[PDB]
Amino acid sequence: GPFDAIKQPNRSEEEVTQLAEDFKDWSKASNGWRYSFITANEKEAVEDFSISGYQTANDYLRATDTSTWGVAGADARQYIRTVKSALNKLPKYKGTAYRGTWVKLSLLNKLEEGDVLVEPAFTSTSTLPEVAKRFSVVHPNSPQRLKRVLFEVKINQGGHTIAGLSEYSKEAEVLFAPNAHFRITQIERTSNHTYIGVETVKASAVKNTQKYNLYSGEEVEA
Ligand SMILES: O=C(O)Cc1n[nH]c(=O)c2ccccc12
Repeated sequence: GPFDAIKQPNRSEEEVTQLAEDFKDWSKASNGWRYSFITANEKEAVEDFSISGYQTANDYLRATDTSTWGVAGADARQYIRTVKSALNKLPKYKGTAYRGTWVKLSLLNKLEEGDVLVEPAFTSTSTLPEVAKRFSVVHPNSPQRLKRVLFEVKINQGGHTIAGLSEYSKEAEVLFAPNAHFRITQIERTSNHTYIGVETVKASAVKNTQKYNLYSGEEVEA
C-alpha cells in the first residue's frame, strides 16, 4: 500500500502527543559538541520559528524582489542567518518524515520520477504524518489551481531536528535550510490528492535531470 502511512486514519491524540514528546526528548539527548556553541539569539529564533518566525522568513525567501521589503528586509536577513547558524548546531535526523503543502497543478502535471524539487524557503517536515496533514487543509487565495500534496520524505542529509528547542509547539519537526533539493522517487495521483515520495539530494550532485522550483513552478537551470 504505497503512501498508506499518510492515507490511513490518524493515530490517537495520546499516541501522537507521546511520540512528539519522545522525539523532543530524543532531540535534546542527541545534542552534540556543536550545541555547546549555540547562542541566546539562536535559541530565541528557533523557539519561535514554528509559530510565527517561519511566516516572515519564508516570505522573504520566496519574494520576487527583496529590495521592496525596506527595513523589514534587514531584519528578515538577520533572522534567516540566525536560524541557519542554529540548525548546523542541532542534531541531524535521518529516516522518514512528512510534509503537507499545496502545489500548482501546472507543476504537478509535469512531474516524473527522477525530477528534483527545489524549495526556496525553509523546508519544515514532521516525523508524524498526522502533523503534516494539518498543513494540507486550507490555502490562501490563488488564481492558479493548487492541489493538496503530501510528501513522504526520505532524509539522508540536510535535516535537523528543532523539536528539542520548540518548547511551545509539539510537531516533531525536522527543518531544512533554504534551497533544499528533493529527488522524486514515486508519485501517486488519486481521488484529487497527490502523494509524492522524495529523497534528499545534494544540489551539486544533481546531474542530467530537470529541477523545478516547488513554489513558483519554474524550471531551475542545471
Ligand atoms: O512550511 C509551512 O508552511 C509549515 C509546515 N508545512 N507543512 C508541514 O508538513 C509542516 C510540518 C511541521 C511543521 C511545519 C509544517
